[PDB]
Amino acid sequence: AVEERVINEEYKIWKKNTPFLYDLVMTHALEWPSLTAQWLPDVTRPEGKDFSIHRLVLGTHTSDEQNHLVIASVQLPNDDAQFDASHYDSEKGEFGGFGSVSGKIEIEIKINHEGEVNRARYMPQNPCIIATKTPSSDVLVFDYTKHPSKPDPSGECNPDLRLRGHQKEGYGLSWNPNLSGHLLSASDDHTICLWDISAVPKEGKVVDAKTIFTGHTAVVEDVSWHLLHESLFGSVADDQKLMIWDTRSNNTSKPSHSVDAHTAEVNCLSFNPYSEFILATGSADKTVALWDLRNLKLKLHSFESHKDEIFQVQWSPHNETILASSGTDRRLNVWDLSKIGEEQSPEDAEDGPPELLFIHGGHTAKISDFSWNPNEPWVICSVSEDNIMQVWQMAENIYND
Amino acid sequence: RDNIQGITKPAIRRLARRGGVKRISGLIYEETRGVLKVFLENVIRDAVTYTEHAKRKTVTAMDVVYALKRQGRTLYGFG
Amino acid sequence: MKVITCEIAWHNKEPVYSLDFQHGTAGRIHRLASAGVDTNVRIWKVEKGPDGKAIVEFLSNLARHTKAVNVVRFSPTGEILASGGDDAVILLWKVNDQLNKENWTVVKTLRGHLEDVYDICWATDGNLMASASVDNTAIIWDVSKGQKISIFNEHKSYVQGVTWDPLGQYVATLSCDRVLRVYSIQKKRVAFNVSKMLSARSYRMFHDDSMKSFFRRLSFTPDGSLLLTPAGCVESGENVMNTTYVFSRKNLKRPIAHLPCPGKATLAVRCCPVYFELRPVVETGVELMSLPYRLVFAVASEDSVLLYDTQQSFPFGYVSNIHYHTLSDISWSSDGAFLAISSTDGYCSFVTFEKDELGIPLKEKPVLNM
Amino acid sequence: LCSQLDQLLQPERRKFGRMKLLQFCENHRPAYWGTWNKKTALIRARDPWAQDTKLLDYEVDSDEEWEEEEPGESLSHSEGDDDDDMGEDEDEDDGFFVPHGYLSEDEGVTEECADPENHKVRQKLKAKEWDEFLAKGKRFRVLQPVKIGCVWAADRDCAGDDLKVLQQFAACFLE
Amino acid sequence: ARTKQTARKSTKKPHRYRPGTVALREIRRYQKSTELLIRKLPFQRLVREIAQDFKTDLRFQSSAVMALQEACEAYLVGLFEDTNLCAIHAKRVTIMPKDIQLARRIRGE
Repeated sequence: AVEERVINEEYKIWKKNTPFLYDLVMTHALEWPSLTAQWLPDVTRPEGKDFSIHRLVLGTHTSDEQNHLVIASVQLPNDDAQFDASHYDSEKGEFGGFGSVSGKIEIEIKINHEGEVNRARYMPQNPCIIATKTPSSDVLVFDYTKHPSKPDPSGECNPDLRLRGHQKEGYGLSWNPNLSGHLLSASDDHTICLWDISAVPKEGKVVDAKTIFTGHTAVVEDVSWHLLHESLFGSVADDQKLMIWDTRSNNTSKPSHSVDAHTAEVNCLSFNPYSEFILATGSADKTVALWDLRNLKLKLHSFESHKDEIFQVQWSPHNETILASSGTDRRLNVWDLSKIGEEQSPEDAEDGPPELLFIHGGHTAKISDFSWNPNEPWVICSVSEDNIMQVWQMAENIYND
Repeated sequence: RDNIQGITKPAIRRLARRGGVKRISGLIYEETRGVLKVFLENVIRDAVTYTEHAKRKTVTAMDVVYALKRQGRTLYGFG
Repeated sequence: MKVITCEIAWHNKEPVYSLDFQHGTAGRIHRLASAGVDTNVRIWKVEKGPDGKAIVEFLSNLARHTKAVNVVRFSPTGEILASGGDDAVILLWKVNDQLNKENWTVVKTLRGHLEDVYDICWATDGNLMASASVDNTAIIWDVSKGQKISIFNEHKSYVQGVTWDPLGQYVATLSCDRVLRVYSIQKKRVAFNVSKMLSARSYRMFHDDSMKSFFRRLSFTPDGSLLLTPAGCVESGENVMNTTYVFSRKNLKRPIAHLPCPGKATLAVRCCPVYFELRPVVETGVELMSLPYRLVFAVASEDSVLLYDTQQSFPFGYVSNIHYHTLSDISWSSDGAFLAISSTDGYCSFVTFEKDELGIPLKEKPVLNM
Repeated sequence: LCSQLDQLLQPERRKFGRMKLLQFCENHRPAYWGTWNKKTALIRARDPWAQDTKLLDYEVDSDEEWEEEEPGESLSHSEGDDDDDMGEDEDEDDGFFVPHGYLSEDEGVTEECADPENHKVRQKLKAKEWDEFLAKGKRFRVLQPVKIGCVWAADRDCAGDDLKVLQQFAACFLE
Repeated sequence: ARTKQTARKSTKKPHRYRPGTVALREIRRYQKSTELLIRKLPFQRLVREIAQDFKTDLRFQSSAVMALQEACEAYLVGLFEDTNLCAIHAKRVTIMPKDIQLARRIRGE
């Protein structure tokens, strides 16, 4: 009641104040909440059109309905259309115009999924192949090219591949950008499962546990390959531990390096798409610590702007030194490395450290997931738990000055 | 003499979609058909005026073009 | 020779149909008028830029037209302009001494075609008027008094082109029915009438109503000894092909020759009003006519414009693929340096001519025998 | 790279700015797109929710924008785009076709044209229509301007490509 | 690990442009869309019937008929964004027949 009312009023204020602070806002309400959400490297730019098209992989959270893996194609106006003088309003004194022609969000293909999709990721080299996490022990792989566009009338899903090695659900999945078929999985079973699907036969369906790691003594929260290293990856778990493993190491239980993360459990990790020595990890202690891969003993920088646990942290394919994180605060905070150690007035410091550059609090519910558009810069989609999906982009002057 | 409703609901909604709307009136459909009919009639009668003044029986699309310009619009690719 | 597509707002995207230069002033500066379905007549100022580019600027607008206009031509004097719209009326304007730098006022109120008008023609002096319309009727007007004097009703189909003999002895008219008629001045009757020709199979030389063209414009040579007819048909074999026919005063029944134009169809014919010396060439039958002084003219096809001189049969100047829609009108500058191209897309285009690029204009203009 | 990693590891539009857009699924209010130029130091990314004094009212405008309360048929999605209907017709009385139209035109209107010539013309027109239908799949094709300079028979060092192109445009005289 | 929560079910009128500074180059509007999006046959029968209504002993061409078509929907879209701008100025999003009539009078039909 009171919380709902205050969130509604905060959202109304954000709605009223967004014209001055955002350049691109594209909000939609989902049929069902999605725990997963991501772009596609492919972009569609039809000739003779004033818009661009982008694609999105999301799931559904249905309590008693068949969860469907969803691809969503989204219409985006063109950069050429970004500069046009159509009309002028004498009232607002601007080249405004409400109009009716706008980009739109369209669901393309729905694939039946066994339970909620805990995490969905695809081939960095082949958008055809996507990996999804299930509430069951199973790990399922779907291909839109190898499945009817409309979800099958049969309630049962039709996975092209099922992977073995885990004993229950999890929330960590990743792919190897440099090595084909290399999957890293995390589960409550305290086991980290590495799987290779490049050698799976054409008619094969069950994939064995190629490698199982058991160094962590707590729930392995997330696992991810290195953006540049072909054999290195890191893991984060509830044991406030930042663990580094080498696939070339002969021991799957002895980690390559063992460094604690924080005083609280950590959720995820992320590396620079350009750099290879700096990684970002978010923790439950409202802190996000930077770690130089030259020395993991000392944190490069522990940013502090949230009031609660931080869930997902992601770097920028456009900008090397740009990072944002979202958690249960429903706030997405954009963080720059060029403002580190910069003096600021207290009037700009009541909110927090100058490390922050932007805050997105347009979420009615907790921000479920986000992804940064590799083609369009500063372009981000985020999803709240209330099946709310917006595509947004801030004011250009906040980063370009 | 009973083809006034020959204009289909799918066709009218599709015209609505091309122009860019999201909400449509329910009774507007007959008004759309009537505006269609009046403009059709003006066009075709004027084309008949040409073709008769063309001293011709079977009308051509050129007559269509001249009617189009006489009422005051442009035709693309056919001149 | 450089070609400039005019991207500027001519008639706020409504197609252009007619255009004319100022013959009265021989100065480098020129005053240009245009015809569109916006029922708006827009005067534009054009001249070569510092880079030689034909840059244009608005001058004044006319909005009295209740209907679209089709043909716009100044007097040979250029001081008075003839304006013709769909509203079946023709008004004459003269400049009078926020977006109009000058005011142009109706001077005469001429009617007589009670339909949409296609073509207008001025006399060799600007005091007699010729006009063509839907109405299948050829009219004659006196500019001095501004009343109708003659009506020619012999046409069966639409008439898209009329021209006045610069000598002042002929009036040439075409029907859309592939029929060509020449009219005397004193006799006021069909001096010549040609529709079909034997080769010796006989077939009609001009294109039928089946053409997707709106205008069939043509002009007398300023010398007046050569007659030019677009929208011709040549049936070399089982097929027919687009061409234009060239006629001399010796015989208006049999044209001297023709210019086949592969692909698109001719629709307008205009001759530059300036003369030039005979270009040095081998003494052959290449020249269309042997004359002491040469002249150059422009021809408007469906899409292309082609440039021919007195000495050469093939076109020396060729331009194509510039306007997306079909062509509408072509105009010659008084000096001949500006060749204004108008099409039906909604824009115009210019081809700038450098001085002497087309020869030396005659020091003294040869007189024409009246 | 990998080896070193392992080693170390071990008014004017330009005066207004960019066009701005916002759409909300929940609003009965239509989606908005306009350029914003208002400059207030109170609305910052550091404090998005700060008051904007003398800038705008913190009052709801979507309800007053569109109090729909009408049968809008929910045209937005999920209905109508997929619906379609087929039918069968009669075209034997008044043929609305190229061959039948040509036949009606030739029967009603007779000119001084040979029957083989009429057949050839009809075949050519049908071929042109078929070629147009085939080229309909080209759709939009960006077209580049072409211009041929003043090349004359006097010059011989000009491009032979343009020479043969204009030769293709020969003037055919008749005896 | 992370506390999760149950998801909830989710349920002036003539805009003439000044003679200068107008270099708009819409190329799509030049070419025919080749996208009829109308059932050809109800259109054809309707045209045939009204033509019979006006006069008899007459024939058409498929080209002329299709031309009639694009003329139709071209006028439709013209009036249609006219109605859109009216309704936006009419402070409303649901389109009313009065909006069509008002746009129609804006042109002057």
